[PDB]
Amino acid sequence: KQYIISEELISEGKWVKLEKTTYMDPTGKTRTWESVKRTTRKQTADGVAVIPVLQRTLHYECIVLVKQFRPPMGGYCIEFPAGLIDDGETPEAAALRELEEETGYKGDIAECSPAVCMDPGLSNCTIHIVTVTINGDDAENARPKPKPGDGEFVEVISLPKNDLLQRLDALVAEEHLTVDARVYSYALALKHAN
Amino acid sequence: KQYIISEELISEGKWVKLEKTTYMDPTGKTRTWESVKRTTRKEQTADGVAVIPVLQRTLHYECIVLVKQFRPPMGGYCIEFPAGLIDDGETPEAAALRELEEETGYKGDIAECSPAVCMDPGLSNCTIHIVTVTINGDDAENARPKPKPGDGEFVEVISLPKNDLLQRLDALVAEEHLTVDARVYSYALALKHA
Ligand SMILES: CNc1ncccn1
Ligand SMILES: [Cl-]
Ligand SMILES: [Mg+2]
Ligand SMILES: [Mg+2]
Ligand SMILES: [Mg+2]
Ligand SMILES: [Mg+2]
Repeated sequence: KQYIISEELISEGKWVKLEKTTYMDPTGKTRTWESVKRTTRKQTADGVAVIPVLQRTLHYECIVLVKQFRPPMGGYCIEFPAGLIDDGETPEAAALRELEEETGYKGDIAECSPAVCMDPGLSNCTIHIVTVTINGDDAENARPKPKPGDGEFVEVISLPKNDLLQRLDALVAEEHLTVDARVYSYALALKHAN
Repeated sequence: KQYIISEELISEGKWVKLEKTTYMDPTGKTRTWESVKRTTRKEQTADGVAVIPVLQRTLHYECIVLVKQFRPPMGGYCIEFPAGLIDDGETPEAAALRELEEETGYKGDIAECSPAVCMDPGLSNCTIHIVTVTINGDDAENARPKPKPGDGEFVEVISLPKNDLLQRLDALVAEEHLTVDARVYSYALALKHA
């Protein structure tokens, strides 16, 4: 019933462009929308986010998170490890790669979502969410070696899964970080379960 | 260590603007970024709210209430938590309850309210509060509820058992061409992973 009529470029950077979308509303009336897209999509999705489940025996199961300065935010954010999927990379491989570069952990794929939207009232950005377990007891994850890209500077934060939401709230109150919305959602559902 | 040096307006619509962001990296080097912001954000603590609406009824499994809308930036229909921007001088809780009733017809009761969390912090500064709300589906007010949506709003309500959220979302992805929001998918995965 609704669909896109045309997309007018307003402005195009190296990474991000702004368009004005014309669309047919369900009443038969033409309407416009200001839309953001990345200029880098190729790929099933722009990116991947990894839910990394750090499993070490006789320890609480942890969820591995990253903290970075996010220039659009103008401060530091706590997020699942993530990046853009390389041209002709699979989502699963972007996930393991990004997870390694950002945290140094070597993990195994548990499952992989379809492409899901990040902020669909604003942008077309999508990601695959990739659940990955990390055998914290293998020698390769003993002193995990984070190999960041150029211009990435990432702190690694492992929080117990069974207390994640309370832990995140503690971090925000005590540290002025912003928690990612997907991370916060995950944490909520851990509490809302059962 | 890192911080914003300056912010240069590249392009401004009625709703979104693109900015060139200059910042100090942790080595001491000046770098730039292409940042998106909304033009609508006054003194609200976040741009918007997303509502996690738990529909509770005697001798029913709990249901998560979701909305399906056409999203111009995506060129298609998306399944998402009920959500809208926070009006000037409105609290996140009021906005959450208002949007939920507007988009679904349900009158909920506040349960909890997150801090401001970031939507896509590598791309935008956009933030929401995620507001958890319980819906007493035994109250007569919530029996045959009508969405009273705004101008340009055309929303379908979809209620899914919390206990089978992830598969029910998958079954919808398999049946039509549509995208699940990443916050919704994160929540559904954590329900599974608990
Ligand atoms: C974020 N873009 C937007 N918002 C409202 C109406 C039109 N475009
Ligand atoms: Cl798992
Ligand atoms: Mg990254
Ligand atoms: Mg990286
Ligand atoms: Mg809305
Ligand atoms: Mg609305």
